[PDB]
Amino acid sequence: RHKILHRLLQ
Amino acid sequence: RHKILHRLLQ
Amino acid sequence: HMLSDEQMQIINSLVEAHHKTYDDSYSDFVRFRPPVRRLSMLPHLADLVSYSIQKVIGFAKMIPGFRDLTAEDQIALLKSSAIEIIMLRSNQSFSLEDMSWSCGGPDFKYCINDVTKAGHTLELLEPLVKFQVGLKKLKLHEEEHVLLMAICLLSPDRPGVQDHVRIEALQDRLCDVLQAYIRIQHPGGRLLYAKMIQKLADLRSLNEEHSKQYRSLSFQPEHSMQLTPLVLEVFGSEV
Amino acid sequence: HMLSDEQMQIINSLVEAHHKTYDDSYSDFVRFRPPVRRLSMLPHLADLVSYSIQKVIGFAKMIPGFRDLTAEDQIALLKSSAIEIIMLRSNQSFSLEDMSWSCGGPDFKYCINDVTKAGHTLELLEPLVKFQVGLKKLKLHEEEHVLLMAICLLSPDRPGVQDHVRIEALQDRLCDVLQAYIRIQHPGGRLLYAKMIQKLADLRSLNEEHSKQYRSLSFQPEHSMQLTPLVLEVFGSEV
Ligand SMILES: CC/C(=C/C=C/C(O)(CC)CC)c1cccc(OCc2ccc(CO)c(CO)c2)c1
Ligand SMILES: CC/C(=C/C=C/C(O)(CC)CC)c1cccc(OCc2ccc(CO)c(CO)c2)c1
Repeated sequence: RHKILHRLLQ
Repeated sequence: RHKILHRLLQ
Repeated sequence: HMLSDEQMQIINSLVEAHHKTYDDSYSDFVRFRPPVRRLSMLPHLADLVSYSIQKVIGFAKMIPGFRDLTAEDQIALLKSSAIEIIMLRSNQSFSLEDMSWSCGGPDFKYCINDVTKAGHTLELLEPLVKFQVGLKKLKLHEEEHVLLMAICLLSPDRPGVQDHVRIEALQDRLCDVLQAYIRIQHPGGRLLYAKMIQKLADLRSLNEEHSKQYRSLSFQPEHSMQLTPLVLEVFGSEV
Repeated sequence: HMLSDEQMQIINSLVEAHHKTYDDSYSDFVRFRPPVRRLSMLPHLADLVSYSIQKVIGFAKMIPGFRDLTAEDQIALLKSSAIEIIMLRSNQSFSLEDMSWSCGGPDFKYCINDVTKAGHTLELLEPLVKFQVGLKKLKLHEEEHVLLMAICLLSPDRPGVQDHVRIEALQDRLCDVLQAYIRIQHPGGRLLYAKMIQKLADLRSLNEEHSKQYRSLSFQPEHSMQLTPLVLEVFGSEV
């Protein structure tokens, strides 16, 4: 998944 | 799952 | 008439457990991520709510009959009544004067706006305060407040409860200790019991609205990353 | 000889990005859950590490060539080099005098024991300090420290990298800017470049040991509930 990471990698 | 909850319900 | 041993014993357990899981000084609030008045209040309230959940669990494990239920029902009840039990126990710090939860100096004295900075709107915050006020005015005894929470947590009508029959039973045995207590020990509680049961219904509306606003919040990773592992587990949906 | 435009430009980007993601005053540490000297230091260090991760991501997005890689490789590299980049950037606050990371008053000046209260042992904490010291002594220039991190983060030999070929390429283009920089701009760096590449190898041992101790920690829900959603995501294993 990696919601947060995907999001932070804008 | 509920790792934490199971654990806290000792 | 008068209360029986088993009845009075339930009261001693409940009242002692509430004392064991609630501090009228809120000394542990300094260990939370500091508050900030973009959802600046999120970090602090996530810790406040995560903290409370642990306290409700410590309290729930001490309710007579809870420990017996299966691990799944204990979890089903907590996961769906948590937010409501928190709203109930939070009333203890609410103040009809300032219309805010006074837990500390200007720092820990939360207003309606402060919760808006957590990601909530008036559509929830408005009825919440109305409920907080309506409840505060009932000047409940410590034994009625403690019983009310125990009753709220033993609702057999929660999404996930399987043994909804024994849970139903434990709740009736408690509504009794309460009805018998209001009638024997509370001078003027002729209408009380009904008003208390009604507060339980208002909590469903509140518990419902919160659920929607929180779902929105949790869907946005920039915000969910501010929450705590416990909060995410209790309010997230996992079979 | 001398550096070229593309080479010098990589240096300006890297050095400007490190400045944009690192504060020599650590003003954001007050927003962390306060430290406490049973793993009393866990809450504070989880927030310190969660905070750093965000900073490494902000830095990584600014490394020349990173943005081009696929979302999965950007993630694969971060997830496996995070802990190492943090150890590298943390050296900036390390002090050979007290042998501790001085980020603030007695409060934010972390000793080896303080990290033991986070769940780590000397088996990791010992080599960590040895590495911290060995590195501090290299009195690296800001351009060599920044390049070293960019190089460490572009290791094509990370568990999860698929396009391990372009990642390999971007790292060679950086080891060049560094080797050319030490040789042109760093008086006395004849052995330097090699020592720097060696520090990268020590980080694997460290990154490895930490991984074991952290896995143990994360397996215990009483402790994992202290971590942050981000930390759990970067250090947890999910395809
Ligand atoms: C809806 C309730 C609510 C949830 C919002 C947070 C999230 O939904 C994220 C948006 C979940 C992290 C919020 C709204 C109003 C007041 C409030 O806090 C009263 C405070 C809480 C608890 C206690 C004791 O347990 C006291 C002291 O008695 C005071 C919390
Ligand atoms: C192994 C490294 C480590 C991880 C432990 C935490 C967990 O593994 C939980 C146990 C993960 C939550 C720990 C050990 C030693 C020192 C340390 O912190 C140096 C500090 C960090 C960062 C910066 C800047 O990014 C500065 C200022 O330069 C200072 C952290």
